[PDB]
Amino acid sequence: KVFGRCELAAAMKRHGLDNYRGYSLGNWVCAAKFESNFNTQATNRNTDGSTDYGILQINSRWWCNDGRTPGSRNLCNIPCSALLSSDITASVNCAKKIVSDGNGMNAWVAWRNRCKGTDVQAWIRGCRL
Ligand SMILES: [Cl-]
Ligand SMILES: [Cl-]
Ligand SMILES: [Cl-]
Ligand SMILES: [Cl-]
Ligand SMILES: [Cl-]
Ligand SMILES: [Cl-]
Ligand SMILES: [Cl-]
Ligand code: NA
Repeated sequence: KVFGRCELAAAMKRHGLDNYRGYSLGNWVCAAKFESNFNTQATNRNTDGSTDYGILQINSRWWCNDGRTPGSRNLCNIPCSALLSSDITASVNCAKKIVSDGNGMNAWVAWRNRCKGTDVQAWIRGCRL
């Protein structure tokens, strides 16, 4: 599924991400924009052989099982395929674990490089929320 901007803002808010760990909804929308372009089926293979999955490009090294990332963990206790669903519940629940891990949203390199410190409220401007 390719979400619209305001459509994803609303889904993220419905699933409790707005101000989760102190990060406003615009931070989450921005991260999703640059990680996936709002596409649930986004995948990206890393040089280390791990894969990133879904709207927030969650990595198989720690967070999900894909059976092809040697030495990895599955801390969200999900198949990485669950992160590609039209239903963002698994992505959101797993994102709450990641952002709790100690480094906040710096876990998402694209958030650090493209969202952090910017006017992220622009990402939810105009949306009925
Ligand atoms: Cl957009
Ligand atoms: Cl915001
Ligand atoms: Cl594996
Ligand atoms: Cl594990
Ligand atoms: Cl699995
Ligand atoms: Cl959803
Ligand atoms: Cl933080
Ligand atoms: Na894994």
